[PDB]
Amino acid sequence: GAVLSFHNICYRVEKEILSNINGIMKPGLNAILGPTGGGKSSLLDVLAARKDPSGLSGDVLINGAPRPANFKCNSGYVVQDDVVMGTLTVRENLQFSAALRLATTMTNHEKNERINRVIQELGLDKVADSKVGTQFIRGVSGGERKRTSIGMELITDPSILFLDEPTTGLDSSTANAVLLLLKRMSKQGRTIIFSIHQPRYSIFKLFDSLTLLASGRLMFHGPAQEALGYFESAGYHCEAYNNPADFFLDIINGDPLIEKLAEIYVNSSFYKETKAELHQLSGYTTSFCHQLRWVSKRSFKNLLGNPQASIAQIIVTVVLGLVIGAIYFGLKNDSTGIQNRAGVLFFLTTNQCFSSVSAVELFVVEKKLFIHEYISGYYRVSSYFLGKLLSDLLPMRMLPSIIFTCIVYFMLGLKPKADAFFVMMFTLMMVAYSASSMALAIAAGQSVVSVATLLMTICFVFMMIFSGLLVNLTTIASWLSWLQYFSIPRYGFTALQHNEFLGQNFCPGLNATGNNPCNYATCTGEEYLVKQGIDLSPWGLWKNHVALACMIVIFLTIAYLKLLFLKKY
Amino acid sequence: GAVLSFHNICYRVEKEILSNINGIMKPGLNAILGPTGGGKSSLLDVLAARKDPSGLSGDVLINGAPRPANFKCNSGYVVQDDVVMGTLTVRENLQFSAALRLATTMTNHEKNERINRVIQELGLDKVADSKVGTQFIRGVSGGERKRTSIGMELITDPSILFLDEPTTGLDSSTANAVLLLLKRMSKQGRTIIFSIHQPRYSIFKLFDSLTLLASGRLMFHGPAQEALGYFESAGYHCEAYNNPADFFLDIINGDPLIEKLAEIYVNSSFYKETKAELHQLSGYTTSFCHQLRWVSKRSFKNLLGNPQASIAQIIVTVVLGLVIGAIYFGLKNDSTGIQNRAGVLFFLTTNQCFSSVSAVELFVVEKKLFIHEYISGYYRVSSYFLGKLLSDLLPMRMLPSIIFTCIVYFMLGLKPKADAFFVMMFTLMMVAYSASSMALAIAAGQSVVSVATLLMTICFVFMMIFSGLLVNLTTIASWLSWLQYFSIPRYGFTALQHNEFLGQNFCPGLNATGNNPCNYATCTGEEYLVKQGIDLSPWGLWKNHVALACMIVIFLTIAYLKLLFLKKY
Ligand SMILES: COc1cc2c(cc1OC)CN(CCc1ccc(NC(=O)c3cc(OC)c(OC)cc3NC(=O)c3cnc4ccccc4c3)cc1)CC2
Ligand SMILES: Nc1ncnc2c1ncn2[C@@H]1O[C@H](COP(=O)(O)OP(=O)(O)OP(=O)(O)O)[C@@H](O)[C@H]1O
Ligand SMILES: Nc1ncnc2c1ncn2[C@@H]1O[C@H](COP(=O)(O)OP(=O)(O)OP(=O)(O)O)[C@@H](O)[C@H]1O
Ligand SMILES: CC(C)CCC[C@@H](C)[C@H]1CC[C@H]2[C@@H]3CC=C4C[C@@H](O)CC[C@]4(C)[C@H]3CC[C@]12C
Ligand SMILES: CC(C)CCC[C@@H](C)[C@H]1CC[C@H]2[C@@H]3CC=C4C[C@@H](O)CC[C@]4(C)[C@H]3CC[C@]12C
Repeated sequence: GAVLSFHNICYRVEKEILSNINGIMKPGLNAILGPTGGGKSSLLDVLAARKDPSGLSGDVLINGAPRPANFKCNSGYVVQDDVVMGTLTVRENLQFSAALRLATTMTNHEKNERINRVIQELGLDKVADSKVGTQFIRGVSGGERKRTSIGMELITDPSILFLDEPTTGLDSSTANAVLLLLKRMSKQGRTIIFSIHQPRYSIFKLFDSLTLLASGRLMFHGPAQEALGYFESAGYHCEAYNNPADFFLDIINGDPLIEKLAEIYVNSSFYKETKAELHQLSGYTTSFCHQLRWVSKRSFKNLLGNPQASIAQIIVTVVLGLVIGAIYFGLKNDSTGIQNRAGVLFFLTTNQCFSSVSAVELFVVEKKLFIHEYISGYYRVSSYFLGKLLSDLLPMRMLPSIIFTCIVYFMLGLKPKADAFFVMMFTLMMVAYSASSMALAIAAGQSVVSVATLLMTICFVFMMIFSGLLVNLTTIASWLSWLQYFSIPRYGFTALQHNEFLGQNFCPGLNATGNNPCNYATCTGEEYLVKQGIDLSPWGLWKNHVALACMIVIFLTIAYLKLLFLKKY
Repeated sequence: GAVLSFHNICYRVEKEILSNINGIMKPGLNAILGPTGGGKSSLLDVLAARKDPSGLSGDVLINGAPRPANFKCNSGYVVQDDVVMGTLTVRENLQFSAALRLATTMTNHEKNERINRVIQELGLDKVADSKVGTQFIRGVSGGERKRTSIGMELITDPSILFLDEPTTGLDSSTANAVLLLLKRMSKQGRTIIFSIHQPRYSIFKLFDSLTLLASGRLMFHGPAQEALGYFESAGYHCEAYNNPADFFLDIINGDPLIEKLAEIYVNSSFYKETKAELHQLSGYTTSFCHQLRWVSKRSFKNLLGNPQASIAQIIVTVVLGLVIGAIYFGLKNDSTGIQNRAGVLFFLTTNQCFSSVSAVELFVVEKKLFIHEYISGYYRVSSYFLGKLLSDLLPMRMLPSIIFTCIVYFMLGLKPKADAFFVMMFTLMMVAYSASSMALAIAAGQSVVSVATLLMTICFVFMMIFSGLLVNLTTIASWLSWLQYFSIPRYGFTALQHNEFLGQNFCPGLNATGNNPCNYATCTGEEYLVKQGIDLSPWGLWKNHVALACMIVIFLTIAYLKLLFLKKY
């Protein structure tokens, strides 16, 4: 089997969370234990290479050789809080893990067989076709979600398996079942390493090695059955009916003292034996397209499975379209035509911009999962980015524009030509994409959403002021005019105006015989446009669209760089 | 001491969470134990009268007499999740509790002495002058927050003290310290009643009575020390090094069975003895002004202590004011004057309306605390409502209007008279108050905020469309025009227009010699107003303000009725 032998570890983050730690984790159900403040999860990550190598200051050595570069890929790790996708079926999650982790050369049949074997081992065949739990509804119980995570890691038939708090939040019976399962797995020769919180003695009866850590020091390392003898030799005695694990924790808590216990251990025989043994010992798979395909499939399944956001979006869009069609129904080429036309176009543009502050949740929600799967070697960050965009951002931002136009354009009696119709659709879509892209660039690489939302709203108000309606941009001062070139709504609104007002007459019965509209009348659309600053040449419309495209590219690239320079360790 | 003797309890919510429960809770450290699904907190609330009496179907009797009407006031209850105010100092929270609970007749000196005694008993004198923990920063540790809650309840020197999960989320040492404190309190003759989750044997060694509940049935009731003997007599045996509490939970879990255990208990000697004993036994302070003063003081201290919301509000308001002053600087009486003036007024109005969707959090956040203190008899709901409004809603909604006007009115070159200036200020304030009041009426009596926020935004968009700028209300159809009378921004915007445009000329160099402005020019403000539907008489402005006031009153009354008919039990 595998023999993971740490030695003289010291990790500096210059607070030193772990001071001096040596041991050997032979095959079996090895364990790590101690108070919450003690560096147990930290040590676990150190052994699994999930922590920045800079602070590390010791020699980790497996089976007599230094850790291979591909270690994380050939050794599983199970996070504390399950990251499985509730909106998917158990077998679907295992299938995703199998498809990306296992080699491409293998056939789909072999991978399906392996998945069946794993489900059989973990006893999940009952729920192999059930939802894993949206947490709005729970297709499976907590224990089965945990077993599913363990299965995802087990797909590649790992030799070394790390776990963090495998029994936390579970009921006593569920925890016992999980740990008995781990004991069965270890009997096969698989080295299991894990951390726990105040285990029961039925659980503690099953261990093969113990590692007790407090304030970053090694109180004990050796066979669990003999830990009680060691402490009793130290003088501390355990009354019956008291769980020995709690007894160790009491001894640590003093119910300073901790350094005294460390000194005792260094004087111990176990330490000498372990040190002698240590000195004796010292003596991507897949292509880009495949990753993109699979992550996009998973994202779309989640998108469908969670109907709240999508369905609410479509319904609100339709209702707004119908209401606006009723209110602005039958626009007239009279004194009030200009007001209503500009108003509706402004409203549509702002609705597209302000309805995209819900894109912050795209990457904020799935930060932990992305980090875990990137470290574990599932996929690159490029494939995650493009697949997630192509599955979530593209369709649900393209739809509202189509709904709005199809509903309003004919109820409102806007221009009857088709070239104008599709320009309206394209312009609204580009506004939505650019706004959502900006939201991504602002929200990417963040775990808190509120700050991002506030920032987006503030930015959008300051953009809205510089839209043509409220301010008459020709009037703004020169030292402030240049900010108008940073506004998405300005480009969209200007394009829509240039599409609609051109070739419209708003002075009925002028008769042009006196030929005097007083020069204060705004009797034509061209005149209104030039008075608002717009350009009547065909270049104006297309330059607005061009600017929107450039903003899209800029913001998406920023988001990618923010993900690629995120702290993943 | 006190002797709380329940008997033949049965509670129906017609799922019957509690089936049949009898016992006697003599003075000391009585306890309630069992699985999470078991009705332990439910039984606790039943005994403390925190549950609707309708479902209850048994006789609760204290010291031989039925529960007095003023029981909740003379018996403390400690909620699971601490409700203390982080933004206050420990002694301040205890002072608030002392001021409202203790009688008015007492002097302040006596109440201060009592507070000092309580702090001395609980050993909080060290942190008597420290912040209780915003959870952005923690002035005190979790154990001290818990001790503070217990002190708030202890102020009135209660005879009967109920607790719920006093050790959940605490560390082992902290939990032991808390329970040892409770043991010290009980040694003085105070009946303590509480519920716990998987206690340690060091804790379990301290009890005086035990009540084991599973699936709403009484597995055991008697001395804790003898529970192990009872179960061993039943046949189930406990291996050493196993916590007896976990042993009982295992027996319940089967590691149906539960009904079998209930049958055993009914056959037991303890049940017969308890039944015989039971049959033998059966054989506002303060004035309104005081409550208002104290709750308002606490609310203002919290408002100051948490600077995020307030300071961000002021800063954003100032920045917007300066930006708008720069952009619209020097309004001119030319063709573009009308556009810019209407735009800025519309923007200010909408900013006041849309910045008030942050008032939903006023009562949403503090629902649990309000319910707890109302049941416990601290204050009426009227005083809470008025004090909370008078402390939070009034000043922070009045300030932005003043900032906006003082900043913009002179940079923009609006009307130079003062009567107009103060009308602008008053109108903006009333808009803010009415909008916040509507948000309260929508959010009061809710624990989820997101739905309220979405509703508020939707309402405000539909209000905005019917503002005069985008739609030319004179044009809307008759069967839809009547909705314009439900819009706050319409009233505010109309009032501002009527204040500004009156007596303004927007056609420079007309010379009035030809006297022909083409009738399409809008050469005067009065003409613009009449074309938009407004009335030039003085009544229009004041009727808009009147409507806003009526909306304020309506919505506030609705909020009060929603709080007064909330489910507090
Ligand atoms: C610290 O400082 C501040 C903090 C906060 C606020 C204000 C502050 O300081 C002031 C107010 N927060 C409100 C959060 C929020 C989010 C989304 C919306 N929903 C739309 O905004 C909208 C949606 C449309 O369709 C869905 C639409 O279609 C036409 C037009 C829309 N909005 C406008 O037109 C408009 C105009 N002015 C505004 C001024 C301030 C805030 C929002 C404004 C919105 C509204 C409010 C919360 C925190
Ligand atoms: N990246 C980091 N930066 C600063 N301090 C850290 C970092 N990682 C760990 N620490 C410190 O190391 C100590 C050990 O924390 P540890 O990881 O053991 O938490 P834990 O509660 O034991 O984990 P678990 O959630 O499994 O119980 C903590 O006091 C923590 O402040
Ligand atoms: N108001 C209510 N309406 C419907 N069911 C209720 C209500 N109150 C309690 N119950 C039911 O009673 C059962 C007992 O819940 P209980 O109050 O014991 O929760 P608990 O987890 O034991 O409390 P704690 O948070 O202290 O652990 C639950 O199954 C719950 O569904
Ligand atoms: C880092 C962030 C702010 C990106 C900001 C990029 C903005 C300011 C840039 C991106 C592309 C740019 C546009 C590219 C093309 C043209 C056509 C030209 O004849 C007028 C300016 C105009 C319309 C530019 C305005 C400024 C612009 C929109
Ligand atoms: C229950 C909720 C919706 C409260 C809604 C109340 C609204 C619709 C009511 C409250 C007071 C009312 C106003 C009372 C007085 C006047 C003066 C009158 O010459 C024109 C109508 C006008 C301006 C009313 C319009 C409708 C109004 C604003």
